[PDB]
Amino acid sequence: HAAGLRSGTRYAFSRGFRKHGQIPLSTYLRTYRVGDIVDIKVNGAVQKGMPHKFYHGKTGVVYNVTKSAVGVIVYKRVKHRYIEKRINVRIEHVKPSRSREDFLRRVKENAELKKKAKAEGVPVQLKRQPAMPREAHTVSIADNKPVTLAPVAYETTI
Amino acid sequence: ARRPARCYRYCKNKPYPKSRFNRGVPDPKIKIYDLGRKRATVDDFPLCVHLVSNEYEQLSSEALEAARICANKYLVKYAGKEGFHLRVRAHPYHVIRINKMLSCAGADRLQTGMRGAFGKPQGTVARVDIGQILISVRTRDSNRAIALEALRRCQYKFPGRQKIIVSKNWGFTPLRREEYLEKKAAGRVRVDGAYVQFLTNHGNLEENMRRFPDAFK
Amino acid sequence: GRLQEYQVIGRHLPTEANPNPALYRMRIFAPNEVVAKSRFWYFLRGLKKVKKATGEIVSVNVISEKHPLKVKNFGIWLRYDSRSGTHNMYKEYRETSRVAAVEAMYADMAARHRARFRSIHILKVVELEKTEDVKRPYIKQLVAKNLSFPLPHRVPKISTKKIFSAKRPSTFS
Amino acid sequence: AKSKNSSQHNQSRKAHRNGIKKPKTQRYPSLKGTDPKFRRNHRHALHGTAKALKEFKEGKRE
RNA sequence: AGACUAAUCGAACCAUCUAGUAGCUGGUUACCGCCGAAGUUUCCCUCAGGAUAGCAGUGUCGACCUUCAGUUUUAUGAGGUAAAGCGAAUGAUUAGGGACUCGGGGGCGAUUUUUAGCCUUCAUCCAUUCUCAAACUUUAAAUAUGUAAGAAGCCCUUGUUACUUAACUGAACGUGGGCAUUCGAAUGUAUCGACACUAGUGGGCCAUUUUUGGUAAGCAGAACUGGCGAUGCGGGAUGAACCGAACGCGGGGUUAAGGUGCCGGAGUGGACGCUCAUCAGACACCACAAAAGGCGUUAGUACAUCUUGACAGCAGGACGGUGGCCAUGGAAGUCGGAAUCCGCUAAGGACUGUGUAACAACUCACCUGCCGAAUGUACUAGCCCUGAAAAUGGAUGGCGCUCAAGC
RNA sequence: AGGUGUCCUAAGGGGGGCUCAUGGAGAACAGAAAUCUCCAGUAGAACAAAAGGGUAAAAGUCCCCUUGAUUUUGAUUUUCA
RNA sequence: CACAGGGAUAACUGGCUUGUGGCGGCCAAGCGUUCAUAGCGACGUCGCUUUUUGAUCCUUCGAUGUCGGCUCUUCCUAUCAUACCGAAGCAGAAUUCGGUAAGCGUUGGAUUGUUCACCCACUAAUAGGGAACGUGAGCUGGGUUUAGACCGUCGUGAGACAGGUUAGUUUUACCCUACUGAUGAACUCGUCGCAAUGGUAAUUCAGCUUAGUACGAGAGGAACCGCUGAUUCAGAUAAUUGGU
Ligand SMILES: [Mg+2]
Ligand SMILES: [Mg+2]
Ligand SMILES: [Mg+2]
Ligand SMILES: [Mg+2]
Ligand SMILES: [Mg+2]
Ligand SMILES: [Mg+2]
Ligand SMILES: [Mg+2]
Ligand SMILES: [Mg+2]
Ligand SMILES: [Mg+2]
Ligand SMILES: [Mg+2]
Ligand SMILES: [Mg+2]
Ligand SMILES: [Mg+2]
Ligand SMILES: [Mg+2]
Ligand SMILES: [Mg+2]
Ligand SMILES: [Mg+2]
Ligand SMILES: [Mg+2]
Ligand SMILES: [Mg+2]
Ligand SMILES: [Mg+2]
Ligand SMILES: [Mg+2]
Ligand SMILES: [Mg+2]
Ligand SMILES: [Mg+2]
Ligand SMILES: [Mg+2]
Ligand SMILES: [Mg+2]
Ligand SMILES: [Mg+2]
Ligand SMILES: [Mg+2]
Ligand SMILES: [Mg+2]
Ligand SMILES: [Mg+2]
Ligand SMILES: [Mg+2]
Ligand SMILES: [Mg+2]
Ligand SMILES: [Mg+2]
Ligand SMILES: [Mg+2]
Ligand SMILES: [Mg+2]
Ligand SMILES: [Mg+2]
Ligand SMILES: [Mg+2]
Ligand SMILES: [Mg+2]
Ligand SMILES: [Mg+2]
Ligand SMILES: [Mg+2]
Ligand SMILES: [Mg+2]
Ligand SMILES: [Mg+2]
Ligand SMILES: [Mg+2]
Ligand SMILES: [Mg+2]
Ligand SMILES: [Mg+2]
Ligand SMILES: [Mg+2]
Ligand SMILES: [Mg+2]
Ligand SMILES: [Mg+2]
Ligand SMILES: [Mg+2]
Ligand SMILES: [Mg+2]
Ligand SMILES: [Mg+2]
Ligand SMILES: [Mg+2]
Ligand SMILES: [Mg+2]
Ligand SMILES: [Mg+2]
Ligand SMILES: [Mg+2]
Ligand SMILES: [Mg+2]
Ligand SMILES: [Mg+2]
Ligand SMILES: [Mg+2]
Ligand SMILES: [Mg+2]
Ligand SMILES: [Mg+2]
Ligand SMILES: [Mg+2]
Ligand SMILES: [Mg+2]
Ligand SMILES: [Mg+2]
Ligand SMILES: [Mg+2]
Ligand SMILES: [Mg+2]
Ligand SMILES: [Mg+2]
Ligand SMILES: [Mg+2]
Ligand SMILES: [Mg+2]
Ligand SMILES: [Mg+2]
Ligand SMILES: [Mg+2]
Ligand SMILES: [Mg+2]
Ligand SMILES: [Mg+2]
Ligand SMILES: [Mg+2]
Ligand SMILES: [Mg+2]
Ligand SMILES: [Mg+2]
Ligand SMILES: [Mg+2]
Ligand SMILES: [Mg+2]
Ligand SMILES: [Mg+2]
Ligand SMILES: [Mg+2]
Ligand SMILES: [Mg+2]
Ligand SMILES: [Mg+2]
Ligand SMILES: [Mg+2]
Ligand SMILES: [Mg+2]
Ligand SMILES: [Mg+2]
Ligand SMILES: [Mg+2]
Ligand SMILES: [Mg+2]
Ligand SMILES: [Mg+2]
Ligand SMILES: [Mg+2]
Ligand SMILES: [Mg+2]
Ligand SMILES: [Mg+2]
Ligand SMILES: [Mg+2]
Ligand SMILES: [Mg+2]
Ligand SMILES: [Mg+2]
Ligand SMILES: [Mg+2]
Repeated sequence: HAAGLRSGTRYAFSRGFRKHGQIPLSTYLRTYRVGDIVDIKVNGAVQKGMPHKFYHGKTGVVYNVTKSAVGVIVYKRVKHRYIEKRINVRIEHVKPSRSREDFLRRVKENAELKKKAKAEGVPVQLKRQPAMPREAHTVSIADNKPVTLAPVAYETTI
Repeated sequence: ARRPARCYRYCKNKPYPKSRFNRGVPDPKIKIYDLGRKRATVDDFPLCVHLVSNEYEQLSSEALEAARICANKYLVKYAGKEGFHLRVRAHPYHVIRINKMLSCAGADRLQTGMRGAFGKPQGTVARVDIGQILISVRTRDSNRAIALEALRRCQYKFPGRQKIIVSKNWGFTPLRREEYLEKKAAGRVRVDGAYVQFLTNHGNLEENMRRFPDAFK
Repeated sequence: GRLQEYQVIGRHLPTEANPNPALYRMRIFAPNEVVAKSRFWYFLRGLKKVKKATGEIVSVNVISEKHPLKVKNFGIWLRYDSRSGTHNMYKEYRETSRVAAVEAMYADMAARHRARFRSIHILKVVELEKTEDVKRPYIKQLVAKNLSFPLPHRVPKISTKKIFSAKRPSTFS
Repeated sequence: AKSKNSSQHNQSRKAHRNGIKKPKTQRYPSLKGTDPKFRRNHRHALHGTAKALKEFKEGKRE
């Protein structure tokens, strides 16, 4: 029984099938600012600035920006309490996250949709609601006559 | 040695095949799998019968050969050496261990008890499921009674419960008897050594025509 | 139990690619309409790729006997599970309605073959129109010409609270 | 003699006994770990902007 | 002889140091009220013991802050287990066919043979075929898991700097202004945040699903959750852990698990069937029984025969060519060897036996007369029976029970 | 089922040209196997060592120059109180 | 050799398990001159038992006296003999396989501490086991297992050896229950009787006769009744003989 830094990462850090080789070059052209939401995904090819296996899949908030790395803040759950962790990750491993895009899309839409009604003068009912039970309707059997079914007798295949 | 078969009846461990990690396993007991006229054409033998399992258990290598010999003798005597083809479709790849309590930990005491109790290889066994096929026989249509009796006689060497089913296919092919007969008349079936190959109309047109001359008229 | 026949009609939820899906109808024997719907989804899950989460129920009705005061013979086709394997049978019954035959069949299979309600499928129930299509011999004797029979050795009924009778009873009722 | 080696049977119930406490987020995070070069300049920037806004009463009126 | 030295000797007896030390046994004194545990993490010549974190009590302060959550919904990330795959890589594995001769082996036409002659047995290659993988994989679930759902928000205008840019171009932090008529998913909030001091515990055990070593164990070792320990009450006759359900002192009403022939509070209650045991059977955990058999009985599957009349019994007949070809002291159906046609018919065989030196006689086969509606073979699964042998007398809890008081 | 108490002035750092294992067809002595030439070749080679991951105008291979294996102290991750 | 403790931990019974040990089935290639199943049974496979030995460590370390024999009672059947029967490759005689059956029996000695074993002789027969591996306030103390002493191998030495050898203290019942016998209050004192329930007993062999008969080519060679005695056991008795 041993506990190394990369123990148990046989499949986690490996590249996929038919995906070895050159790193797509658009990765290094992205930009980050403090307060952004990023998520960690370790790339096997790059061996520098690689975070521990615990953070492979977690999401955090950028708090520092440097020449080729960003600082992320993530919350770790030790038994009975949470702890704040600060890690340094090379940009080949981080990626912008679409977790908050639905919220940012909705706030812009709400502001403009509320503006037009206030000029017009009608309530909007803007906030969302869960799915409701269906309503009454009618179904016609014209040229859609139902077909009768029945269970089938036992039969041997092989 | 050779503990009674009652002690290794239930699948209780993950599969343990022979590899570069375990070494020194004894050579299995069964070698031959096909018997009889094992090179007849498909058209000669249109009747097939099966011996289907009905339990999730383990079948020893020793028992597999005992049933093979028992069924072979009856078929040869009553149907002729050239009137059937028998195939055994269960292969033993699972290795069962033994803890020699007195050989390893007797006389000279060394260490006795349950201390260091990982065992040594002792034999080879086959894993089967519900509905799995065990033994198949193909022959003529006039040998239905002989084939059924031969299979019924050889189940006394197996533990558990087994059934006998007369298949609805043609020989060992995975086609219905009616479907294969009419497809062959269309020229889409070509003869091979004891088996057949089928036309697939998804290649270059040149050699599909010579391989199946009767398909195109 | 105490059953009655329903008809229940279901449908796959309509979608933009397939508006107006097909309609399926079954006949189900069930104590009440709450379990009548449940059996419909069970039988349909074995024939088409439809679930309850992606379907809906169009209509459920009650079918009543047309002539519940006429005696007639019935025949039932069914499959069931034994302790090892599945089988098919065909039995017959004599009574006045369709509903009671299913009641009689369920009690019959539970006694002679130890088959529960969980493991019986009903394929088809048909009323035998003629008299020469009766197969089983325990119904042929009940349709003989000029049937009549006595009832020997029938115990009289005595109140269960009246102990210590004063004279010997008789069995010639 | 021999005894039990390890266990985790009652740890989950013990932790949830009085809650799993998440530290409170707050408006102004600390600047520990930020690179010093940006830290030095940020100090000079805030010194000037306070003086300019202080002069707003007898001065620029921006 | 480790013998004897005042009943004391492998180091005498008497007082004092001395209330010698003990991680180890034993005990530790009135009542009521409220809250209420741990056998687990890290280190120790540590494993019968201590320190450290956790679980626990009490004292409070900050607001009554509208903050919060062992939960669902909507949007968006991570994974390599169950299953699946091998005419897909690596590893294992069964069988024929086609193509090749110079790969090895054995022949042939004069083993002539440098004859790519004629043969062929392995090997090789190509299109197919039968089974597998805890330390193999192109694919890939269910259950669980990270983040987000705004006032500390969104938008416009333009000050500071020693950082950054060719550059007031950016970057962080800001002044001023604009946006509520609705602060932007559900449900709950019978319990919000922070601090101080300290007790006991650090031998654990049982069960459903997943699961490792072992022939197996009331055996040894783990993961998620619920229990006993620390806990009575109603059912399982009895029984720390199973089912129902958790407790201040009483009165009336209704149930749960389990029960209603008697012991025993409440049915010898109702409907349709199955079973007869000279070892019946009788309620989860649970206190045991298997392979293989039955013309005991019940229900069912398939095929074949039958009013042109079968199955059983009795009753009539049982014919030619021809003693066939052969065999021969003699064999005429019937020692033996090798063939199997025809006449007459409704039917009787160049015959299944008995039998003659050899014929004969006799039987069977086949068909006919009598009768009155069913019959034959092979399989499937219910209760019951055989398989079924241990030591004091004996236990469905007991009595006893048979269209049950059994299933 | 296996491994460690070591080894290296390059087997460390920068730059540049080239492409490997293997197979088919050819050339005096030369053959199963020596050196030379062309075509195919997704890594089936190589990278000090146990096993897993990673690498093709390179992280492999040869050539050219060098000592970031240096100086002053802080923050962060893994085992974890 | 000593002390503080431990059934958190071994050596013996009991409990769970049955690998090994023992015992019993199912299938049918073949053996048996011919013929799978009179009598056997390969290759496989399903069970039972707790008189073998292992595995485990739940109960006892402020103690449950630890080998064997002698003595005495009872229970189990997987039946060695005896009673009555069914099968055969059962002519007779002698044997072999199976059923109902535990009523009744199962011995005397040489060597060894032995359990186990091995020979001599008799017999209808000399079957296998349980009861805390029955049985020490019942005995005995040969063995093992304190202190004395000797040898061999090992150790520099003190000493070690499931290697051999010789000498070595065996305590208490009057209490409660159980068992074997003996008295006895209450309804006046006596004599003569009935019988609920509990206990229960007999066992085996030989000679004569049937008969040198049935059966068989021969060699060989039985049985039922009938008659008279004997072995093991049980309850009494003292005329005679013996002992005191
Ligand atoms: Mg690990
Ligand atoms: Mg990956
Ligand atoms: Mg490095
Ligand atoms: Mg055995
Ligand atoms: Mg296992
Ligand atoms: Mg512990
Ligand atoms: Mg708990
Ligand atoms: Mg001495
Ligand atoms: Mg003195
Ligand atoms: Mg003295
Ligand atoms: Mg002294
Ligand atoms: Mg003193
Ligand atoms: Mg003191
Ligand atoms: Mg003292
Ligand atoms: Mg209280
Ligand atoms: Mg409380
Ligand atoms: Mg210890
Ligand atoms: Mg203690
Ligand atoms: Mg508290
Ligand atoms: Mg995987
Ligand atoms: Mg894994
Ligand atoms: Mg799998
Ligand atoms: Mg797949
Ligand atoms: Mg493969
Ligand atoms: Mg392969
Ligand atoms: Mg081949
Ligand atoms: Mg896997
Ligand atoms: Mg999610
Ligand atoms: Mg500790
Ligand atoms: Mg402590
Ligand atoms: Mg313990
Ligand atoms: Mg303790
Ligand atoms: Mg218990
Ligand atoms: Mg355990
Ligand atoms: Mg234990
Ligand atoms: Mg409780
Ligand atoms: Mg109780
Ligand atoms: Mg009970
Ligand atoms: Mg009832
Ligand atoms: Mg009552
Ligand atoms: Mg009744
Ligand atoms: Mg009877
Ligand atoms: Mg039956
Ligand atoms: Mg029938
Ligand atoms: Mg007839
Ligand atoms: Mg029985
Ligand atoms: Mg009873
Ligand atoms: Mg009983
Ligand atoms: Mg009861
Ligand atoms: Mg009834
Ligand atoms: Mg009752
Ligand atoms: Mg009932
Ligand atoms: Mg190891
Ligand atoms: Mg270099
Ligand atoms: Mg380089
Ligand atoms: Mg380079
Ligand atoms: Mg690789
Ligand atoms: Mg750890
Ligand atoms: Mg103990
Ligand atoms: Mg056993
Ligand atoms: Mg033979
Ligand atoms: Mg037999
Ligand atoms: Mg055998
Ligand atoms: Mg034992
Ligand atoms: Mg013990
Ligand atoms: Mg003790
Ligand atoms: Mg005691
Ligand atoms: Mg005692
Ligand atoms: Mg003696
Ligand atoms: Mg017996
Ligand atoms: Mg006998
Ligand atoms: Mg007796
Ligand atoms: Mg003697
Ligand atoms: Mg014993
Ligand atoms: Mg004893
Ligand atoms: Mg004594
Ligand atoms: Mg003794
Ligand atoms: Mg005693
Ligand atoms: Mg002695
Ligand atoms: Mg001594
Ligand atoms: Mg002394
Ligand atoms: Mg010496
Ligand atoms: Mg000695
Ligand atoms: Mg002695
Ligand atoms: Mg002496
Ligand atoms: Mg006495
Ligand atoms: Mg004579
Ligand atoms: Mg004589
Ligand atoms: Mg005699
Ligand atoms: Mg006497
Ligand atoms: Mg005298």
